[PDB]
Amino acid sequence: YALSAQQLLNASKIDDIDSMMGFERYVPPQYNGRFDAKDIDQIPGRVGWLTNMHATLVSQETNQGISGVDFYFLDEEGGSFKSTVVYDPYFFIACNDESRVNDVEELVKKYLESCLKSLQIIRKEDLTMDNHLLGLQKTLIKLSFVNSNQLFEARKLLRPILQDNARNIYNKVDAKHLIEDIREYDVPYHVRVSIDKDIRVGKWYKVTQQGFIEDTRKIAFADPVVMAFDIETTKPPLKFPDSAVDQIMMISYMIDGEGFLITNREIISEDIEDFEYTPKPEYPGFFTIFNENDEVALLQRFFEHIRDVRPTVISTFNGDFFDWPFIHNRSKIHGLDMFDEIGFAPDAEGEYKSSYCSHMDCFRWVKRDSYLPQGSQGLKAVTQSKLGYNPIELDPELMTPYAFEKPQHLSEYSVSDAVATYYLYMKYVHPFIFSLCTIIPLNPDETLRKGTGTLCEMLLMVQAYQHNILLPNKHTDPIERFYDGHLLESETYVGGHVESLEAGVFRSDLKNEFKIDPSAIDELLQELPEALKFSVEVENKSSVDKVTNFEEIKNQITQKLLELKENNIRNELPLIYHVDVASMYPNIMTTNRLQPDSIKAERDARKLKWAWRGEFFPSKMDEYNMIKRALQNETFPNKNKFSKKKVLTFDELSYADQVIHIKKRLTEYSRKVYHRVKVSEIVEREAIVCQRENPFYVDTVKSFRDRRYEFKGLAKTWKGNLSKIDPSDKHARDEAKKMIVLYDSLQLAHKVILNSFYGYVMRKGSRWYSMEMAGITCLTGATIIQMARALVERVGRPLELDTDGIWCILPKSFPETYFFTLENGKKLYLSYPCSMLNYRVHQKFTNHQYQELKDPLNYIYETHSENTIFFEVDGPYKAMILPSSKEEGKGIKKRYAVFNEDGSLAELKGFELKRRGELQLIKNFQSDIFKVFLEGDTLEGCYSAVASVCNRWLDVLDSHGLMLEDEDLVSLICENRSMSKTLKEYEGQKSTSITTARRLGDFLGEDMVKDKGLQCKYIISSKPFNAPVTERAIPVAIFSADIPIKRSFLRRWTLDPSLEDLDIRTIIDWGYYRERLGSAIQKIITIPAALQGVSNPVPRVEHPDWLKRKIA
DNA sequence: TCCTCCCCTAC
DNA sequence: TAAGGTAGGGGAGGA
Ligand SMILES: Nc1ccn([C@H]2C[C@H](O)[C@@H](COP(=O)(O)OP(=O)(O)OP(=O)(O)O)O2)c(=O)n1
Ligand SMILES: [Ca+2]
Ligand SMILES: [Ca+2]
Ligand SMILES: [Ca+2]
Ligand SMILES: [Ca+2]
Ligand code: NA
Repeated sequence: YALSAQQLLNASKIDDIDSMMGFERYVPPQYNGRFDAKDIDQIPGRVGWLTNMHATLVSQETNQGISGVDFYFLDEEGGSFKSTVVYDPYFFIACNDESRVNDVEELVKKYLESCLKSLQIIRKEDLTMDNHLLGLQKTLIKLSFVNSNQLFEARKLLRPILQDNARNIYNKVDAKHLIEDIREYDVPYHVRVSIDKDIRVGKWYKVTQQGFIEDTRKIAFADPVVMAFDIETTKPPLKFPDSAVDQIMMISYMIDGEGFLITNREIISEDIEDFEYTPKPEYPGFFTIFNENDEVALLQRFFEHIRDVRPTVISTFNGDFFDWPFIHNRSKIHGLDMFDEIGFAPDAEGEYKSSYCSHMDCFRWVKRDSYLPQGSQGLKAVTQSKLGYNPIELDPELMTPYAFEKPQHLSEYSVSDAVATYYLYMKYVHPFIFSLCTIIPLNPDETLRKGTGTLCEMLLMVQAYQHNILLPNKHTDPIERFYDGHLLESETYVGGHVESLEAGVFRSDLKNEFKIDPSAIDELLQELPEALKFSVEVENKSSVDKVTNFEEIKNQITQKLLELKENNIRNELPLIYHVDVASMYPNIMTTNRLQPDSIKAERDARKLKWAWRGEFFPSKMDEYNMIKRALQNETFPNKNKFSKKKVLTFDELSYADQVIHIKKRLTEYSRKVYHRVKVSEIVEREAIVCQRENPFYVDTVKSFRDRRYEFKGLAKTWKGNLSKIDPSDKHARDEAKKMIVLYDSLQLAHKVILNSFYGYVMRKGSRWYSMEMAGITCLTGATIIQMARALVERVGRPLELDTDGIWCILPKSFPETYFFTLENGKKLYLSYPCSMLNYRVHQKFTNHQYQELKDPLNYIYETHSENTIFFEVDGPYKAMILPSSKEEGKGIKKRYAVFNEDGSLAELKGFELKRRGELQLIKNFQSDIFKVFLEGDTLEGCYSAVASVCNRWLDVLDSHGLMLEDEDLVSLICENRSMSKTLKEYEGQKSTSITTARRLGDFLGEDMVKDKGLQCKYIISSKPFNAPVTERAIPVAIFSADIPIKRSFLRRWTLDPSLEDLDIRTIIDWGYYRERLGSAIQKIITIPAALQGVSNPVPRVEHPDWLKRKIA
């Protein structure tokens, strides 16, 4: 009430912004006809490309706003407009008693009186309901409203009634007790409109008086006006900038391929000149300069320029977190209004959004969709990886000084950030997101930023809606859970399977010893015919009938196999192969028809197992019960500072908070008495997957899988292509290489979303929660990969295994690739080691119970066999190096290096080199070391070459760093560690990051550690002696402080007052670093060297005793 | 020697 | 207030 006044004032303000920027609210010509989408052209109205959409309140051309959505269009004529749909918000009440429905209808029609606009009886399929497969629907009351405000009040009015639900004791029930639950009450409005109306951003539409008519003719988006900007500010030495005090010394940016720079000459010592920055032909960048007087000349110039070009997309890089908020503040102090200026402002999440223009923050794409590791999510590494060139770097601390000192080069660097950001946006973020919008009921701002789980839920809501299925409410996690009287600390299911089986060096040129099992060779022979058939019909989708050389090929293989049976002990060059199941979990789901609503609790079939794993306290109910009364006797603080009541009973805390104390009180009691905090126990469990249920969920997974397989296909064609034709150099292909990066990126950017269909069943607030399904997917996978390993174990050596992949060696004698010939001359490709696995998967893991609706009207189901699980193969490779543990008998999982034959790095997994932070010495040393495994011409020769490098590095550290320039040394010895939260939120915890952060607070001021995500860069020191490692962490920033400053703290931290030497060398605990460098040499070189019968190739690093002992 | 925390990778 | 999952390496503390 009365707050519609607000939004209509605001909605109105937006309407003026939209008009300023070129979106006049357009209304289609009146027409009362019966148009056929066939004849769209005949119909009066405007054709536009939908580029955006937002919820707004609208004035009646009582007196309260009407809710609707503004849809932002670009038209075929290079213009823009916005059209508005209105649509009453709604949600449902569901009831226990089907019979008394009109009863409740009358109650609420009056009880809600004040806010209700309409009311109605509708029917939706509820999968929670018995025999809905026979056609039975749940009956609901559709509650509609004039605006979302009114809808919220209705919820407020039913809150009471709902909780209450959940006289003459010697005893026609009241209409209140029948209201069991409301439904679809938390669907965001604009989503509600996009789904029901079936409108998507990114699609073409003719706006007519009937509604939006999709023009399926138009292929290709329209070309919005894209601007990308990056700002540079003044920093203090060693500190973060402050919008409070510091100035925007420049603002570089691009607009449809044309650079601009805006300098603030109150900082820039000279009028900068127009210049060309063009990292590559594909990326031309000529800039124009707007040297401006002070801060505000630049600001206003910026805004004027936005207004001028009217951009629908403004892109940045972490602009939400830094760039925008800066600008905003510098705008206020200069007394400008940014909202009035260009119509941008922060939303409820502190993120900066406009109405007419999307703010595409590329960092969001990198974080979520790039599949890059966090250590490579900076604009430089992103640029290197995704753009293929080396961006300009500049030490942050020099950016201010160079403003005066070397201005033009500072300006050169700034345009680089923009060129990167702009072409990263246009080449990756733009197509991906906007295409994503064509299937997801979100606008670009949201399609870029929502969790992938949320992207999945949206898709599933469409699918459920269009099938007339009623949405389950969001799941809420339970307060506490028990197992055998024990309070469960945590519980889950056993995930994927991971094995480290062999360490060492493996090269296509160094023979390896094989111990083949003739038995296994037998089986492959007996299977061969049916397997070869499988490859043709299934893997390639043909018939053996059209096959020319099915028989030649069968013996080529057979000969080699037989040879291996007799000659089963051999010694030859290895084929270094990798096999990996394509979209494993999604295909396990779609194969077994796994979906949350198919898991029935005995009522009311495919039995599949999973493995539950609980982590519980050793204590029991009595001890649990005992602990509570003790806790009932205490006081706690009132969380809600909106009350003057400061002290709270235990029973007054939420059940939620209660359980926290109980846990932390019971954890200690457990410790003293039992005397462990957790017990873990694994229980095999079984579940029933009904095979006839509405497959709307699993169908959605299938649709999105197929969407990714295509990208995965042609990205294999261009990999396919490259290898032959364009590998002849000279060439500007190069282009083939550029296709692959772009497709593998698209297929990869789908990968996390796809696999989130699996994770979604486990997410908080999931509408489709099922732990059973998630467990079943994982146990099936574990079973499949262990079957594969067991086979390879017998015809080669598996080196490492993770969830759905095996790295292995096979003997060169093992049959590999062949081609089937057709009557048509076309050739079908076969990789026997792959297809040999796949035939076996399908023999054992096929779903023979898969059912489907052939006849919906007659409810007739047909049964058939489903299986879409396939290993695919890559390689063979030139080399794979695998680390080994320091602890005996244990290995290292999820770490290795693989090299192509052309000598390039195929894959680096897991190592510190790739990780964010870590000790830089180790990163560099690892960078150095791996390629050296490609040398020597014997095994021990290989370790020889690799040791030499080890020794140069040991030297540097034994040498106490005397060999190293000061600027180089300070780089190598740094360790960078990200604090995930803020220092304060760690209280009672000891870490090198904490200490460093602490000290970085005093040296520079608590303004340094205010925010989250602080990068603590530190060294270890010898002094104070004896002090635990977490105590000797020193902020590298000190050695850049002016001397008097460095003294006090060095003195303060070293805990020795006398000291007056300030060389970083005097400080460093070299014994620390020699040792961390030694552990790496051990795991990566010497200990793997051992396991292959090679004496310690780096004797300056001594074996572990246990490994010495094993020597004898 | 083991567990536990945290960050960040691998699936 | 919005929010996919589990398995693992390894540094560092302490039971
Ligand atoms: N971000 C990820 C990566 C993987 N997985 C789970 C589900 C995957 O199916 C399984 C296998 O990992 P892959 O990396 O092998 O994933 P796919 O098999 O799904 O991908 P590809 O088609 O590249 O083989 O692990 C996951 O849940 N989330
Ligand atoms: Ca920036
Ligand atoms: Ca896979
Ligand atoms: Ca894999
Ligand atoms: Ca671990
Ligand atoms: Na390692």
